[PDB]
Amino acid sequence: IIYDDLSKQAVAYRQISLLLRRPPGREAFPGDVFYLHSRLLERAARVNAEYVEAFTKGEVKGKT
Amino acid sequence: IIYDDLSKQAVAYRQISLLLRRPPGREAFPGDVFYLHSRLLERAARVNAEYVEAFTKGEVKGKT
Amino acid sequence: AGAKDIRSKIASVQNTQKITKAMEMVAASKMRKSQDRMAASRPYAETMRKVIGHLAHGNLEYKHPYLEDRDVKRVGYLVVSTDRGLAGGLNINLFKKLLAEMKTWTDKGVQADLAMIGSKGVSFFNSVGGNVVAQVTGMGDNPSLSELIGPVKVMLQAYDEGRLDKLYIVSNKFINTMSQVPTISQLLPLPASDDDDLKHKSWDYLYEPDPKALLDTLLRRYVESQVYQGVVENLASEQAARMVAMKAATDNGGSLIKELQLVYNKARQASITQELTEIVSGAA
Amino acid sequence: TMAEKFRDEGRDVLLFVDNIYRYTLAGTEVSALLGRMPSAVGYQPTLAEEMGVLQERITSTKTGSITSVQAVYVPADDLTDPSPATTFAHLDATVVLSRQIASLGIYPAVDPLDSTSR
Repeated sequence: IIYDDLSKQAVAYRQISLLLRRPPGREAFPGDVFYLHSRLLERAARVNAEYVEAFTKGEVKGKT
Repeated sequence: IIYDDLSKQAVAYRQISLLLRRPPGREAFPGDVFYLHSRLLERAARVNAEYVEAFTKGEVKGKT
Repeated sequence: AGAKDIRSKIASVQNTQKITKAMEMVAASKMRKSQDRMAASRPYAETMRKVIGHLAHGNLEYKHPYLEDRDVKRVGYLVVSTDRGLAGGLNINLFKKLLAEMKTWTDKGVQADLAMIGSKGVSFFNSVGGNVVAQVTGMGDNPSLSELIGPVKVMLQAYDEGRLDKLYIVSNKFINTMSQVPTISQLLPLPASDDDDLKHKSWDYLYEPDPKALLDTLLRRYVESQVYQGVVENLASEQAARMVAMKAATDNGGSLIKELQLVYNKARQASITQELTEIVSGAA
Repeated sequence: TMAEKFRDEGRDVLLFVDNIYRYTLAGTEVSALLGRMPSAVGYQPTLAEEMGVLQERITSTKTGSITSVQAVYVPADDLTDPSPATTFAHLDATVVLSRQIASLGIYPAVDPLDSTSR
């Protein structure tokens, strides 16, 4: 998965935050812009075969 | 016409503007410090004969 | 950009200015030592030239090859160059003058051969494709006559072997501490000295064994001595040119600190303004 | 206002200000206390008016005159900073003292090449 310019997602989120009157931090970015990208990129993962078998209820076995 | 320092006009306007709590921009000048000089110097013009006739109610003919 | 990167760059330019000032002072001392070693060379060549004058144009004269012209079918050049850079245009003015005259001679259809003293000229004339027949390199600031014997032996051997018809030394002349000039001067066949045979009748030598054998070695030693003198003058000229070039470079660095500081101040102010506005305009 | 009294008496006065930069900085401190918005490099918004209302009272006059010798200090050695830049608009002459000319034992230690007057 290729996110093209996360640096524009941060700007759209800044706009939303400044219109809701939230306190600006540095360069006017909201405080929680780290928690924005962090919980996005932490979905990229490699998951072991037991997690796959649990998720697909045994339909797929032995594959990460 | 000779404006002796249009830097000092900009400074005086920046003062008037910061005393009214307006959010400043680059170099702490207000947002509309362009419009300040723009609407001023755009009055130095040459006007054609028809504008002089219309303005002066036909008193002056053929002069710009 | 940003005040910190510019402050780093200013630090590094100040350091460059320190280095070039040091090199200026070092060259300014080595120049005096070089022009002392230059003066210690004159007596030998002067008295040997007086002796050659006696044996050549005194009350008798000899048919030795080195003293009379012939048909120029090809020319030899002994090229003196510096072993070190940072001397400014010293080497390139010389090589351009040499190339012009070598072009003149090759227009008349006579080839030319080059013998190189110093490695800068060696690399240059290899890259330009000239004919380099012999070389010596890496003398630095300890030139010694024993290392010049090789190339001048090659060129003399090829002269009396008939394969050269004229021989030049191309080198700089340490005219004054502020001015050096490239000169190409002939040393074979022997230039007509400002001397008169009238003075010779006063006395003559007891030649042992005989004059014809002595005159040969006198002329060979004389040519060697002149190549050595040219080398030492080129070295003193190199020191002087490096001194003045490092003076110029230190002033060029100082005049650039004062531009970088305008940039730095502008960035300092810009950062203070932006930060303080971003604070005050976030409140409430 | 004491120099102005001596001026009204017809005299020629001389007024020394031991550091005009600290007058500017006291203005900035008071401005921050009052809560006004920060201007160009943090300086008060009223900087040029606060300076001009002082520097403009000391002039010659049909009855007298006040001359002034003002010690100046330039922050970060930056002649572009707003405080130096604002003061220099009002100075007429400028005498620079030098450590070197004093080390030569020559006094006064004024430097003739950097000292200037318009």
